[PDB]
Amino acid sequence: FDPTELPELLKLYYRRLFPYSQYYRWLNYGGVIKNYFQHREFSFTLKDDIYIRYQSFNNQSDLEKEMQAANPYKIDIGAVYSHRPNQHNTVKLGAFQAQEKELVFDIDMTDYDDVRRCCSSADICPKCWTLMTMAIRIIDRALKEDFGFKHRLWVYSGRRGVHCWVCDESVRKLSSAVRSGIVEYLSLVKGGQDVKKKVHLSEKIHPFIRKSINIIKKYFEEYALVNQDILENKESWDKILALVPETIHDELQQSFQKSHNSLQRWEHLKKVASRYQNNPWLEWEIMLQYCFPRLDINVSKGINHLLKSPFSVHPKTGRISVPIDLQKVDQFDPFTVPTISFICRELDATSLAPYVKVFEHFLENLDKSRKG
Amino acid sequence: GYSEVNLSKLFLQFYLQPPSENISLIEFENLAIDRVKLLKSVENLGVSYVKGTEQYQSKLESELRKLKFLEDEYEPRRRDHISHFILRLAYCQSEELRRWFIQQEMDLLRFRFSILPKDKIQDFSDEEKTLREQEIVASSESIYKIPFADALDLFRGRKVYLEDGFAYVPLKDIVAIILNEFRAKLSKALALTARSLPAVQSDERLQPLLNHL
Ligand SMILES: [Zn+2]
Repeated sequence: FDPTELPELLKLYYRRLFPYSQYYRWLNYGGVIKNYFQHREFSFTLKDDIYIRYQSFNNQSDLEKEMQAANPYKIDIGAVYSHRPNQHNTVKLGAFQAQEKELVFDIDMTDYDDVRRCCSSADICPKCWTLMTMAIRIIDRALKEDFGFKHRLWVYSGRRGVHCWVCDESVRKLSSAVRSGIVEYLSLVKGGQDVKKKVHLSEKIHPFIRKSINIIKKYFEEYALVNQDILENKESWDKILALVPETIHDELQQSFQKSHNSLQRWEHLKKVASRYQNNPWLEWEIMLQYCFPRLDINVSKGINHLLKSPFSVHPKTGRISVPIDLQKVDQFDPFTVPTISFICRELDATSLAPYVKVFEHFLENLDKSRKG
Repeated sequence: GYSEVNLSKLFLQFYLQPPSENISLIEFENLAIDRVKLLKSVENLGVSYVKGTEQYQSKLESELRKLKFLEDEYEPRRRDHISHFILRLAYCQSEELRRWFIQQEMDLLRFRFSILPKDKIQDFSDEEKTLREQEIVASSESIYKIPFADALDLFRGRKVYLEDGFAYVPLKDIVAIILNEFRAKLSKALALTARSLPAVQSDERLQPLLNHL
């Protein structure tokens, strides 16, 4: 993909491909509340990295116009304010406050840089993507089961990870403190770099963890021990030894040297650990530290956060912020994601179709809940 | 009762609604002094012993009996209700006083609630009880279903079980909940009272209350 072809592709994309229809169905929420869509904030980034925010619109048509007119490189979605963002110059200080916003999550591979071997920095491969996969199953399960949230939309970021938008009625009204509390409820990976062991578990395991573990178990072997091979060598398995008591470093060091592959070595660890309990949950702390999701609280903490809009375009990859089927998550492939260059081709002859269907399926169940 | 005082114009329980009553300045002023000593007693016992001890349970029970706090326990109820709303005028003047007044009133409810029957607590199944037993023991008698949002401090530290948006909390932990939401409404009321005061502040009849804090 060539990012210089970008500004032309946008015009065509914004004019004949962007699903404004389904888009408006979302942000207006059946028009049950007035000025809901009209008070929504957006922000655009144009050429030469010129940034502007506090942008709002009257309706779907008003949106369709200014967008293809402006042709932005980045589009972020903000919160629902007390007034119109583009009228913020009339409102006096102290009355312009964010009042409602969907609950959101931003997951980034950059936060796993200390526990992946396949890629580095912003580079990614199919061997690591299972991290994002496991994270979704862990999170999506909790929100549905523990929090009873019924309307959950996950979206690929365009490159390094995935976003989630929760649009349940009761959710959009949640305070910042509650938002922060759930992050703590979901977060287990605590520490920066000074801390090598970022997970410590008590003797008694909270179910949310237990259920999350049982998910990781199903992915661990092929991801951690095969694709990543975290016990390939000493340089690699010492990092593990940093996560355990010193009293067993030597014992495991030998078994690792006597072993041939990571699977054998991981099996050894389990036996030594199990024997160590009889004489705690060292096995699970390690799986978690390597597979459990890391969360930047800031993105979900603030109600006034501008987050990249779905169906937006990544200025470098050209990839689309496409919806994802939770039912067919394991089969998802971020490399098979339609590029803007690819679907503009199809229009002048799209591959975007199957993903929009999923977004509508989301909208359909959203109406029924709003109704019944 | 020559001197009179309009509360309505001036304005175990959470002390939510003001008292609409006319009372004597002597009752008013004395009732303040009465509750002040009480709070100062709580502060001394809180330093002396530890809450839960029988001596603490025995001593505070005595001072409460001493300070007069069915219809048998009604006269103190009116005393406790009104006395509190007066002190709101005193200890709203500063964060230290607010915190002080709060902290003592906080420690107060604990005891008042410590000596409370389980039956009345609920007012202010058995198969589903045993069905979710394991899932709760591993997480963290009666258990109540709260919207998770109201149980922030609990689930944000994984000290309770969640399911379908609702927390399942014991009676041991539900104390700090009511204790804290109360702490908010009170500190909120104090903050409000701190706005209400500088119109009545100059009143001589209120001078001894605003000074001998
Ligand atoms: Zn990779």
